[PDB]
Amino acid sequence: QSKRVDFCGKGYHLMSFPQSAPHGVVFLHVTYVPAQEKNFTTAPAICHD
Amino acid sequence: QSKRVDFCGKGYHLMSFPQSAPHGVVFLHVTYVPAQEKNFTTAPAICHDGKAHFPREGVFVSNGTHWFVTQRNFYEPQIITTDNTFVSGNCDVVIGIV
Amino acid sequence: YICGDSTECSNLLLQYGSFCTQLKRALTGIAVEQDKNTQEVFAQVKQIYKTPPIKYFGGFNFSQILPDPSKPSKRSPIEDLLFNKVTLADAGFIKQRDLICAQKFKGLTVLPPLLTDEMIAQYTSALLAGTITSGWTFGAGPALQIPFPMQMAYRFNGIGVTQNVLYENQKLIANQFNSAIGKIQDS
Amino acid sequence: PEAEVQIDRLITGRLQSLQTYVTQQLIRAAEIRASANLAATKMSECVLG
Amino acid sequence: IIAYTMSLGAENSVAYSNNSIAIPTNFTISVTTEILPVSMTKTSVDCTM
Repeated sequence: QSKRVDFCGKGYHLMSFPQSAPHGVVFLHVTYVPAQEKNFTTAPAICHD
Repeated sequence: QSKRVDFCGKGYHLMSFPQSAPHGVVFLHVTYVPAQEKNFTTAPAICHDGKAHFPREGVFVSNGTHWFVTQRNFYEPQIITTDNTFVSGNCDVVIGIV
Repeated sequence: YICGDSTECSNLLLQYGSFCTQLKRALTGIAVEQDKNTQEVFAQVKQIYKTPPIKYFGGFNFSQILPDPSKPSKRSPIEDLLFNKVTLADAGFIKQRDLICAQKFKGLTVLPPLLTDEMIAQYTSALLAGTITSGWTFGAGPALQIPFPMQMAYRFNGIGVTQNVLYENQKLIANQFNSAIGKIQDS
Repeated sequence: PEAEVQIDRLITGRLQSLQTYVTQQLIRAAEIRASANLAATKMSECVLG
Repeated sequence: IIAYTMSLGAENSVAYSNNSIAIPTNFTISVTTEILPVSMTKTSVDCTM
């Protein structure tokens, strides 16, 4: 599994499957694509006591 | 953010900024460079009462009197707790345990 | 190469003119490119690092990859073995029955490289001293010393293996490493 | 008038030979440059890290 | 104009021992440039002209 961005397809890479082709190879890059985001209010730290 | 060494500039890579150029591209590689290091006495493990203690994320260092856990790329000493360390084995098998 | 250099044959190469200069430019570019290739591969450090005079690294024996000071080449046993297994045919020297390098008399000369074998060996020695005494820290800033078992315990965490696996089997891992380095010369 | 055309034949032979040699040297220099870029990448990513 | 054997680099001996580690207390955010070619000038040649 590769952490290289867009080396193994667009998105967060999970798996890849080779397939034989005439004079070449075809990869089926299984990537994790985020979807349906929602806005939230964030903070760098929480002050308790 | 690339973990490949010297692929995105010298140092620990943080960001890069492309710039347009005639017949080319110019990258501005923002890297993290450590500086102002100090010598510390280290140990692979801490022997408390027969158990061997190893750091979860950091490193055991000493200032000469007391031992601390600090993170690996920045000096930030912390008290050696069971939250910072994990227990594996006993004290008889680790070479250099203190 | 074209004319016998004892003749007016060279007065007809002016009829073609810009062709020999184009080869001399192209071969000069190839030569500078080869020197650039050697410089990019081996000059990865700006400082020449040295090993400590006590070569004890927690049971890991690096004597077959560190340079041997008892030999004038200042190379490792593996490097001294590698230069002996390549039947080298360069002629990058001034020294003048005949061998294959009698092709110099037809105008075919060999330029010596910018970095000699000793300087490439010193770059390799600096890289080895850095990666033994400092881990990956010398390649991303200043060299930060670390015990080599502690370095290997950092390197076990990079492959998903906890630190106590190394320290409880340090003698075994050192023996496996020393056996595996010794099989490189045999292979 | 006849030695000129004979040597012009020979000189064009040597011109073609030298151009062929420099074309193969440029192709092999591109191959060695690719191998040296791979070697420098392996040095930086295997030795320095 | 002088001629000299090239200085291969600075000389540095790392203070190695079996129980000493060096950890930085500060840092430096460094920005460096990398100029790298992408395209070249597209030329078209007329045969008979």
